[PDB]
Amino acid sequence: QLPADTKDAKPLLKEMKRGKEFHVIFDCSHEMAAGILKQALAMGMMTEYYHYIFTTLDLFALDVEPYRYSGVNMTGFRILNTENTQVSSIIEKWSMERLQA
Amino acid sequence: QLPADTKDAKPLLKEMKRGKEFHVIFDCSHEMAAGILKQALAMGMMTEYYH
Repeated sequence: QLPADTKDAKPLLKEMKRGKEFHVIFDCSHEMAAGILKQALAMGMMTEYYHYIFTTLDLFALDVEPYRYSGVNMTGFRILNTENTQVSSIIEKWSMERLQA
Repeated sequence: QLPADTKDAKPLLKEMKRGKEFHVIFDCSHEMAAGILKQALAMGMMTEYYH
């Protein structure tokens, strides 16, 4: 379990490195899924050994630039049908409604 | 040798990961020593194996 009060998972991820746990299933929101990976990159846990399955359906909204060349095995689902031209046109119109954010 | 023109050592560090080279002696300045480590953290080479 992630810690309740703080948002620093260094005491959790150090117990996961020491116990040799290379296969992790995170049950988080995507606001906290980006928070663990910056605390898993500050530790030595973004290697080619680790596999991360994420329960959330908003993995596609992560800004994964630094984890892209590491060779990490991030996996997850997506229900948002971003392949259709008609569906992708509505999402482009959604970005033209959130200018002040 | 680090690349001359660019300051992106991704084609160098990928050949060092693939060749299993865990013991590296950098001959750099400290302005470029900080530049390699951000390009060694973007790859999976800041582990407990590397010296």
